[PDB]
Amino acid sequence: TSCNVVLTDSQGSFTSPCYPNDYPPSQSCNWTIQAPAGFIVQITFLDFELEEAQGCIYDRVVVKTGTSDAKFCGLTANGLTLNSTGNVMEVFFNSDFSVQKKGFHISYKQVAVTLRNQKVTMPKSSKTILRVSNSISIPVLTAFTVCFEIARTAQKATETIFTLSDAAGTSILAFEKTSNGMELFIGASYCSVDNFLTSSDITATMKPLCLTWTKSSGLIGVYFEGHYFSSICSASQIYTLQSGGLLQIAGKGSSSVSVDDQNLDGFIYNFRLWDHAMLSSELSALTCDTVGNVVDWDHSYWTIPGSSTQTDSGCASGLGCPEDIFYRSTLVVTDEQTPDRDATAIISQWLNQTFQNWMYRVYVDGISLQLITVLSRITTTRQIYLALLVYKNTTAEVEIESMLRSAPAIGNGLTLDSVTVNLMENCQADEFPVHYRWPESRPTVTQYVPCFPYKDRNASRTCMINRDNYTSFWALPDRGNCTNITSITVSQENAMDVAVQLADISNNGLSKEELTQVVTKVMELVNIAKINATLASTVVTIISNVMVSSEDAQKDASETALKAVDELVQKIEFDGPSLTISSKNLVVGVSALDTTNFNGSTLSAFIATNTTDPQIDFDSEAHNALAVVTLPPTLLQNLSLSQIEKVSRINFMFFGRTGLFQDHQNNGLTLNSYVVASSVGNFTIKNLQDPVRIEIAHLEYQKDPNPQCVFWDFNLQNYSGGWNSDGCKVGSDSNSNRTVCLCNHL
Amino acid sequence: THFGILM
Ligand SMILES: *[C@@H]1O[C@H](CO)[C@@H](O)[C@H](O)[C@H]1NC(C)=O
Ligand SMILES: *[C@@H]1O[C@H](CO)[C@@H](O)[C@H](O)[C@H]1NC(C)=O
Ligand SMILES: *[C@@H]1O[C@H](CO)[C@@H](O)[C@H](O)[C@H]1NC(C)=O
Ligand SMILES: *[C@@H]1O[C@H](CO)[C@@H](O)[C@H](O)[C@H]1NC(C)=O
Ligand SMILES: *[C@@H]1O[C@H](CO)[C@@H](O)[C@H](O)[C@H]1NC(C)=O
Ligand SMILES: *[C@@H]1O[C@H](CO)[C@@H](O)[C@H](O)[C@H]1NC(C)=O
Ligand SMILES: *[C@@H]1O[C@H](CO)[C@@H](O)[C@H](O)[C@H]1NC(C)=O
Ligand SMILES: *[C@@H]1O[C@H](CO)[C@@H](O)[C@H](O)[C@H]1NC(C)=O
Ligand SMILES: *[C@@H]1O[C@H](CO)[C@@H](O)[C@H](O)[C@H]1NC(C)=O
Ligand SMILES: *[C@@H]1O[C@H](CO)[C@@H](O)[C@H](O)[C@H]1NC(C)=O
Ligand SMILES: *[C@@H]1O[C@H](CO)[C@@H](O)[C@H](O)[C@H]1NC(C)=O
Ligand SMILES: [Ca+2]
Repeated sequence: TSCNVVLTDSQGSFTSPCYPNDYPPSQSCNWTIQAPAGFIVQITFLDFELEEAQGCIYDRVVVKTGTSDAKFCGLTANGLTLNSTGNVMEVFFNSDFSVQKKGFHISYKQVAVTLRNQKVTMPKSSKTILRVSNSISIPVLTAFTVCFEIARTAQKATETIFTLSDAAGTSILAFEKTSNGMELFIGASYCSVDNFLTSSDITATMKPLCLTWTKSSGLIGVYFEGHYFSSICSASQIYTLQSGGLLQIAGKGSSSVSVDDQNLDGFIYNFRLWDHAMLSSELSALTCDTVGNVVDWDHSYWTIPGSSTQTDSGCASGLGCPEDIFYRSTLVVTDEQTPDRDATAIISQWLNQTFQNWMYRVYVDGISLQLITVLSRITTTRQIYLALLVYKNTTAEVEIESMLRSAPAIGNGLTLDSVTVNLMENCQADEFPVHYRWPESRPTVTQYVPCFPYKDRNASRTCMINRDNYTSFWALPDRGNCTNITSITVSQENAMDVAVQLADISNNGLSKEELTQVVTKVMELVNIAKINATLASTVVTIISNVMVSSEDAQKDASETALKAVDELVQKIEFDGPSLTISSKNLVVGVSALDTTNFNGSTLSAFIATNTTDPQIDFDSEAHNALAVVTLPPTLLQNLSLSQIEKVSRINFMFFGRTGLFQDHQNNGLTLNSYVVASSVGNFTIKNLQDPVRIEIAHLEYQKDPNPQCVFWDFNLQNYSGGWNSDGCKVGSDSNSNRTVCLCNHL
Repeated sequence: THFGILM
C-alpha cells in the first residue's frame, strides 16, 4: 500500500492507488525505476484515465527521464511508450481534492542499450575473447561481405582486426595489417588490399570499410571513402571457409599460437557479415542500419562484456517553461590595481564578453562585492563577488565554469583565481495554505491550482528570484478569485453544482471545522432550493459521509445535519407512488398517503442480498428487518380538517450510524440501536389513542436487557437536542435482538 | 420523529 517506492526488478508492473477503482484524492506518488549502468528503462501505459484540465492543473502524471519532463492527464498518455535516456525513469502522480477517475496501469521493462549506440575497445591480452556468440552458427562460406567502422589509438607493424578460426582452432579468415601492410588472410593464402587502404589510415576518427570476396573469381572488393575497388586474388580460389567457427574482434590473425599483444589498439563499430559478395551498386544502397545476414551488430549475436562498450555521437513540463534559465556564480578575483578602478564594471563586461565569444546568450543581471582582503602588497586585494548569470531563451554549469576558467585575464592586474557556478534551485513543492498544493517550479514560472473547493476559478503562485543573494523563493499565493466553503451564495441554478462539490470533499478526512461549514452550506442549499431526486441524492450522501466521520466532528454539526435532512424530505418533489434515496449509512423515503382510504400502514428498512446499502419496504415488514414502523388505522382520527388536508405523504428515514444523536445527559445510558424516523408532514401528530409500533433492531446482543424507548426531542438542552422518554413505552415482543416501542405520537 | 433505544 505504498506509492513512493524504488523499483529495481528487470520487469514489472505498478498501478495508481486503488486501480482499477478510482484513485483517492490528494495523492502524491514517486515511483522511481532504476536499472544498472548499461540499461535504459522503457515504460508502457497499459491503461490511463485522469481528470482532464487545461495545463493538467487538476490531476497530472509527470514522466521524468534524465533530459526531459512531461505532464499528462485526461486520456492522453493511454497508448504511450516512453524511453529513458539514462538508467533511471521516474513517474510521479498527484491528484487534487475532488473529482477522481480510474487512474493507470504502467508496465516497466529494463532494456539494454543497442550495440549500434556503442563502440568497442579491442583487447591487448588473451583469454579476453570478444566473439560472435554460439547462438549464431557461421555457415560454409564461398563468398562474404564484411563491413565495420574502425578507429585507432596507436600504431604497430603487425595488428589484427578480425579473426575467424575453425572448429579445430587454426585461423581461416583474418583481416590484419602485416609486414606488407593491409592484407586479407583467406584459408592459407594472403590477399593484399594495400593499394586501396593501408595503416596510415588508422585515424582516431571512425570511417566505414567493406571487404568482399568470392571463391569463383578470387575477386576481392574494397569499399573505402566512397570509391569501389577490385582486385583478383587467384590463390584464394582453392579455399572454402568451413562451418562452425569462432569469429572474434581483433584476435589471433595469421599466427600459430598467441594473440597476446598481437592486436590493434582502438575502437570498432557496426561489425556485420553477409553470405554473398555485394556489387558496388549494392554497396551504395547500404545504410549503417541494415542487418547483417550472418552476424549483425546487435547484442544477441555477440559476447562482449560491459568493460569494452562506450558511447558516442502548451508547455510540456510540469515545472513550467520559463523564458530564461538563471545561474548563481561565486567569483574569486585578484586585483593588483585596487585604488585605481572599480573592478565590478571590468568583471561584468568581461563576463558579458566571454559568453558572446562562444556565441552563447548568457548575460550578467546583477553582481556585488562580498569580501575584500588585502594580501602582501597593500594595493593587492583578493575580492569575492556574487553574480547572477541569465541564459536568454534556451530550452550546463560546468561548461560555464570552463569558459570562464579558460579566460582568467579579466583586465590588467585582474585575474580569476576560482569560479563556481550553480544552477539556480527550483522552488520546491509546497502546500500553502491547506488544499493549495503547488508543484515544483523553475524560477519566474507561475503555477495555477484550483480554488478550494468549488474549482470554478484558479489561484496562482510565482517562484521568484531574490535579487540580493540570488536564491529563489515562493512569493505569496494570489487567492483573490477564490471562495471559501462558506462564502458561496446558493441559488436554484448553482445548487446542483455546490452540492456535487461538497459531496466530493466529504469522502476525505475532513477537519471538524470544515465539516460544520459543509453542513451549514447544505442547510442553506436545502432551504433556498427546490428539491427533486438527483439534488436530494447528492445531499443525502453529504450527510452519509459526515456520518462516518469521528464523533467529535459530527457533534457540532449534527443538529443542522439532522434538521437539513428533515426539511429535504418535506420539500422533495417526486412523481411515482414512492421515492427512495439511498446511501451507505442513510436511506430516506417518501410515499404518497391517501387520507380518505387510510386503513393503516407498515413500513420497513432492510439490506438485501449482497447489497451494502439499506433499502425501504413501504408495504410489508421485510425479512430480517432492521427497523419496522407500523402506523395504526386510527392515526388521523383526532386530527382537525385543517390538519388532515396538510397530510399528503409518509416519510421514512433509517440511520445506519448513530453519531448524529449524541446525548451527554443520558445518565450513562448508551444508544444501542439504529435510529428510525417517520412523519406524515410538517407537523407532529400527538396523543394518539392507539400507538405507533416502532420496532428497531439492536446494534449488539444483550441477554435480558432493560431497554428505554426514546424519541429525539429538538427542544431539549437549550434547543440543541436530546433523547426523550415521554410518550414511549416498551411493547411485549422485545427480545435480546430487537426492541418494540409503542409511542403515542409520530 | 426520530426513535431510538437506550440501554
Ligand atoms: C523520488 O525518489 C527518488 C528515490 O527515492 C529520489 O532520489 C528523488 O529525489 C525523489 N523525487 C521526488 C521529487 O520526490
Ligand atoms: C524507445 O521508445 C520509442 C518511443 O518514443 C520507440 O519508438 C523505440 O523503439 C524505443 N526503443 C527501443 C529499443 O525499442
Ligand atoms: C551586459 O549585457 C546586458 C544585456 O543586454 C546589457 O544590458 C548590459 O548593459 C551589459 N553590461 C555591460 C557592463 O555592458
Ligand atoms: C485557469 O488556468 C488555466 C491554465 O492553467 C486557464 O486556461 C484558465 O483560463 C484559468 N481560469 C481562470 C478562471 O483563471
Ligand atoms: C482573476 O480573474 C481575472 C479576470 O477574470 C483575471 O484576469 C486574473 O488573471 C485572475 N487571477 C488568477 C490568479 O487567476
Ligand atoms: C539568503 O538566502 C537565504 C536562504 O537561501 C534566505 O533565507 C535569506 O533571506 C537570503 N537573504 C536575503 C538578504 O534575502
Ligand atoms: C472566508 O471566511 C472568512 C472567515 O472569517 C471571512 O472573514 C472571509 O471574508 C471569507 N472570504 C471572503 C473572500 O469573503
Ligand atoms: C430538478 O429541478 C430543476 C429545477 O427545480 C430542473 O431544472 C432540473 O431539470 C430537475 N432535474 C431533474 C433530474 O429532474
Ligand atoms: C415547515 O414549517 C417551517 C416553519 O414552521 C418552515 O420553515 C418550513 O419551510 C416548512 N416546510 C415546508 C416544506 O414548507
Ligand atoms: C379521539 O377521538 C375519540 C373518538 O372520536 C375519542 O374517544 C378520544 O377521546 C379522542 N382523543 C383525544 C386525545 O382527543
Ligand atoms: C439474534 O438472535 C439469534 C438467536 O435467537 C442469535 O443467534 C443472533 O446472533 C442474534 N443476532 C444479533 C445481531 O444479535
Ligand atoms: Ca482530482
